[PDB]
Amino acid sequence: XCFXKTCT
Amino acid sequence: ELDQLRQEAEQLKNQIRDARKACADATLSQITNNIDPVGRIQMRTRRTLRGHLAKIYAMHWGTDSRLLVSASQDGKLIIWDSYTTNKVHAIPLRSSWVMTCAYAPSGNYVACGGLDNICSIYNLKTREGNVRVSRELAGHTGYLSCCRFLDDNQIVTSSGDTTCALWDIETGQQTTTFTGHTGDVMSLSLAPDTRLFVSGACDASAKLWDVREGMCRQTFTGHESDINAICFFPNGNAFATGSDDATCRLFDLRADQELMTYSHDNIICGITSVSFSKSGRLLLAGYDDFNCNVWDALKADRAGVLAGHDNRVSCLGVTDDGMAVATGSWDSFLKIWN
Amino acid sequence: VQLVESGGGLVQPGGSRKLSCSASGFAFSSFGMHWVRQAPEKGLEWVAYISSGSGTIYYADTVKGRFTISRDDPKNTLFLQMTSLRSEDTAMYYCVRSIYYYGSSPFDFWGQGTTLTVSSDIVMTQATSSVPSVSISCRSSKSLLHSNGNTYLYWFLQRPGQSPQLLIYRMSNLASGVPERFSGSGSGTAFTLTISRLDVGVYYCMQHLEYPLTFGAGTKLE
Amino acid sequence: TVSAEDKAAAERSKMIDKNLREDGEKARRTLRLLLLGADNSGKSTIVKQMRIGIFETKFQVDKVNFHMFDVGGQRDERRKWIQCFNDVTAIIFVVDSSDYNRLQEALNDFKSIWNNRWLRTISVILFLNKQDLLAEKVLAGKSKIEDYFPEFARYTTPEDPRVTRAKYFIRKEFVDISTASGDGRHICYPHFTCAVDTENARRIFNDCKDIILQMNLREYNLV
Amino acid sequence: QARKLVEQLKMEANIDRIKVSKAAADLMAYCEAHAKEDPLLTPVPASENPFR
Amino acid sequence: TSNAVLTFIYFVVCIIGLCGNTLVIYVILRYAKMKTITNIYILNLAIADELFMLGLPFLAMQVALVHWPFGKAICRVVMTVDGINQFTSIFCLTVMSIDRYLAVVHPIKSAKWRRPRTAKMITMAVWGVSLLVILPIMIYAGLRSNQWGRSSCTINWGAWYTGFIIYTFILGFLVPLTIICLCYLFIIIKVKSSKKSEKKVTRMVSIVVAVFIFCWLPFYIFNVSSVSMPTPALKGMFDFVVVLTYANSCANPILYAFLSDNFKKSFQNV
Repeated sequence: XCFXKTCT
Repeated sequence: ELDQLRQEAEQLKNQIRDARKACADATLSQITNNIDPVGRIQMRTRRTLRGHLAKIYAMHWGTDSRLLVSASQDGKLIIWDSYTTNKVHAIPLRSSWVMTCAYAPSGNYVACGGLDNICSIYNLKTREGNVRVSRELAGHTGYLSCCRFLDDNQIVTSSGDTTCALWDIETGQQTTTFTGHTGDVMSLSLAPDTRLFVSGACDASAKLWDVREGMCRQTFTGHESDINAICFFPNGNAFATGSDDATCRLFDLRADQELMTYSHDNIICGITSVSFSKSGRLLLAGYDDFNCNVWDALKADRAGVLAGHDNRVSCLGVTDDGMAVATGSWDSFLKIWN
Repeated sequence: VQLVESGGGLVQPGGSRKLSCSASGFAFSSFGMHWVRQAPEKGLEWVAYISSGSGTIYYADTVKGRFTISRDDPKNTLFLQMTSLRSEDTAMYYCVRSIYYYGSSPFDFWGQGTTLTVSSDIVMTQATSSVPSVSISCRSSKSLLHSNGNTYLYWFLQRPGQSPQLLIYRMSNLASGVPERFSGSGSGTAFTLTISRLDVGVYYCMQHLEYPLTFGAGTKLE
Repeated sequence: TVSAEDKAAAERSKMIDKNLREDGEKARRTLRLLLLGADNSGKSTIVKQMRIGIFETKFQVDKVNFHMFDVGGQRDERRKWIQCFNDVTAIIFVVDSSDYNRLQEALNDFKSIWNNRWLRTISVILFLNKQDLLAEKVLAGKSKIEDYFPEFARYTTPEDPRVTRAKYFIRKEFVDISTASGDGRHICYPHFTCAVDTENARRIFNDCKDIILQMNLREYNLV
Repeated sequence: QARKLVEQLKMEANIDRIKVSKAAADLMAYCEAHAKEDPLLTPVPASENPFR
Repeated sequence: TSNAVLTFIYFVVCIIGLCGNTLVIYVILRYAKMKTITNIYILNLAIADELFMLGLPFLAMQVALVHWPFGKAICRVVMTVDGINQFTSIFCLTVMSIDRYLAVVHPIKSAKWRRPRTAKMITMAVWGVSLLVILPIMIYAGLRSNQWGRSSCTINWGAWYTGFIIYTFILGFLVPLTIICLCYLFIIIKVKSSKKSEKKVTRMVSIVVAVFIFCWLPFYIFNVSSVSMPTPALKGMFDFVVVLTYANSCANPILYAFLSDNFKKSFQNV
């Protein structure tokens, strides 16, 4: 899905 | 008995008033209206001296116009250099309440005093590189307000018990005492030749005194409230006085009459200190409105204003050479203006 | 005011020794101290200087790395340690005091010395080796004048069997206890001392503009 | 550019500057108080009880150091030298309630002090002495209050009812002056004490704590 | 104390007075004579100024 | 379409934050003279907030162009500075509240501990602690491809990521919120123990805590939901969440400085 401060 | 004396006094007062009215010829403003105005004058700060932790109550310039002293309520007395802004001497004090300081014309002793009722004299030119108390003078019932030097071995002292005294350092006893004031006195001014001196008090009066004879030559009264500062004309023929009623006044000796008033309807706070310059065109006066003003000595018009402090001004001074002036306030800072 | 030095002794070359001095009668933390040595058959030469509060230490160029100077304020003592003794390091030692601020008169006092036996810069110029109203001239390689308005030169008198004193600083100011007959004058690279109503001894020129301090050659009045 | 002489002068100046900054902390710790009042009042008695030319007293409570100053003279014309005391924490004002003839002077003095121009931030602690003598004079019955203050007869109360009614009348009379134009900048503390009390220091400590708390909380703008 | 007061007033009464116009002229003349030596109202070049 | 709105939001919030923080820093540095203790903490927080907003345009471009063209050496320091600032702001807020507590609760005895030297010394401690805490964020920063065919850079490379999220959640909420709330509760108790000031102080504490919670909670909620369990709606929601993350920096200086009385008078001087 998404991680940290951005999405894949 | 008493009624006859009162009638005689009233007759004398009426005769004096009639003579004063007869001696008046014309207004000074009309005579001096011909002189061209100096114009707008602007000045800017050059140096700011710092290092105190409380308010300031005194200041006095040196004779060479390079050194000065400063006194505060933290219990310290500091000697400062002008150009380089270095410190030379710092002196602790026995009492923490101080209202005046004095610098000698020779350059060897300093004088301090305040609420303790003793005037202390300190000697700077000693061996082992230390400053020690030279002498202590006691014998006043009230607190001290002002004190100047006549020479290396004389001093004049003014206190709050409506008296003044002349002291000799070596003997230590009042050689002469001046009395005749109804209310407590505040300031004290000294003539260039050290033959006469003038004083003012809280009863809205000024008195002239002779050092040799110790008698009141003349008395003046034209104010309504306390008198806070006094200055002396360079020539030696006039006074400028400031009072709590926000108006400044000019007085003369030979004519025994007032000449001019310095006032404006847009200022209400009191006046705390006054001074002249070398030529005599300018009159510098500080107020309680956080700023100082300069007035024309002849045309009586506003010329310039000085601002930069955050509290009331307490003292100001002008050098003998006339190069620069100095001001201090309750901000714990000193500012040198050019 | 007392400066008493008592220490050291004759030791073999390659050894070491310690020198100490004590002061009494004046404040010690206020002043700055100088160590200066004189050969038996020569003039004076500055050795070392320590400031108030031990802020800065200055050693001579020709003896750097072989001497150490320090002091203790509660004990009111000034000492030095000597290393790598040699034959040429035999000279009498003096300690002097000074204070620096506006209007001060440094190099005020000189103490007694102890004899030790061992088993670019500005160059001064004197008038002559010796000269039997008297005027004495002095010259320098570079003018001793600064932009701030001060010029630096001191006049030192040496008396037989007595320590040197101070007479004139800045060739316009009389030291304490000096009779009014002495006077000095001069300008850029030309200095003059004048005495009237004649006191014999040796008079020294001194330069203080830069850190490496050079004394005068030595002129004697007979 | 700069000679060695100027370097030595600057070094001396820096070493002079260090000591003033170091020394200021030792003096910035203690607390200061002013003492004011009239004659025929127990200033000396309370001063001696707390302890066990200007005159000063120092004492220690709970590792907190207090200084007390007082000035005597000038024939009750103090308009000049009050301006010096513009930074003290508190002024202690003490009065005798036993005498019924001199109370108007006390009210006049309190009104004069409370409305000074320079003293617009300093707060006052009010002390009332001679409580037992007041009770004895009331119990005697030969002393009348309605003569001096006619309103006392018509007043209604909100060991003896008479002494308490008189005490509260006096307290209201003194306090009512302060609340006219207080503006919330400074407040008043009324207390009752006798000549043999011993717990004054705790009251002073608590009132100083409250004064400092209010000043600080106003500084941080939580109101 | 009335006798001392009236004696002092009589002593101070004996005085010599001067015309207002003459005194004003004297101050004006003195202020005009030395007007060249005042550094406050005539700005000076940076060379002479020590504080600049 | 939504990307344009997101970019507009980024630009607007960046402009507002920069303007406010610049005004505060200039006013504080010019006329205030930093006489009181509070100005030190206010200055520190304002500088941290100002430096936080520097990296906003980079992320705006990254979300707009759906690709990262700057390179590899840029976003490493980008996330480094973001990690520094994101933590120094919170730590400064916590320490300022801690200082606020002692002054009111213990008036007399706190005077010895509160001196300008200690306040000056404590400023660097938070920066150092933040750097030490975020040390591992920049040691494993790399790149990763995307579905659309572009490479974007991300953070340190099964349950290790969940442990990292738990660690950040603990260090971001467990300590700060409770230590902020307990101090204000004790302040209320003390002031009430000794009739309109209570309303004002309660309103202040309530609004502060509400703003903090509303700004910070949804980000961690969404991250936890993602880690526990592929449509454009999820991407849009995440973008709006990371936009909302930045409102605290914009809103803080107004709420702590402008509403304060002993800040307007000097502001009236210039």
